[PDB]
Amino acid sequence: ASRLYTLVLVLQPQRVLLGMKKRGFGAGRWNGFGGKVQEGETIEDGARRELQEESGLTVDALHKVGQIVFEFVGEPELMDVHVFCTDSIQGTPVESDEMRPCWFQLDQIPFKDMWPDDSYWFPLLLQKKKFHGYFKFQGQDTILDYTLREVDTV
Ligand SMILES: CNc1cc(N2CCOCC2)nc(N)n1
Repeated sequence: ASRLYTLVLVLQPQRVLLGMKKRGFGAGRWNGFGGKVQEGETIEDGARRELQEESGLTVDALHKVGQIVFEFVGEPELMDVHVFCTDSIQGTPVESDEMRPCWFQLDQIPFKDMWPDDSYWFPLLLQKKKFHGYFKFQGQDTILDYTLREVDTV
């Protein structure tokens, strides 16, 4: 049993866009933009929708860069997160009720205030490598097990 999620990182040559989640799941942490995939939309449609809802941004093209599966102890559904990246965006990021966006220089990524798994796979993202990851969480702070490998096809 799994549920589809999206995560979108706007990565430009010297900077990456992150949003500070202000309520709900993962509140109080920086992350890319995204969320649940709905019935009746493709995964990529969902990524675009969440990007627009959370930042006002639209994009020309989204590129598949990763897939990460999360298990939370005691929770029946696995989280199947499809991770996308893009360089060219359309518009200027604006704050939503969900997210407060900011640009970060690539050597100033706030890992201590991000999901812990990001510390493991974000470098691969910045190095433009495609990846498959798995992280087992107890609660929201503790990684119990994980696997991470580069792949050819996401
Ligand atoms: C559990 N560690 C997570 C979860 C997550 N999510 C973003 C998309 O919605 C599903 C949860 N994003 C990151 N970077 N790490």
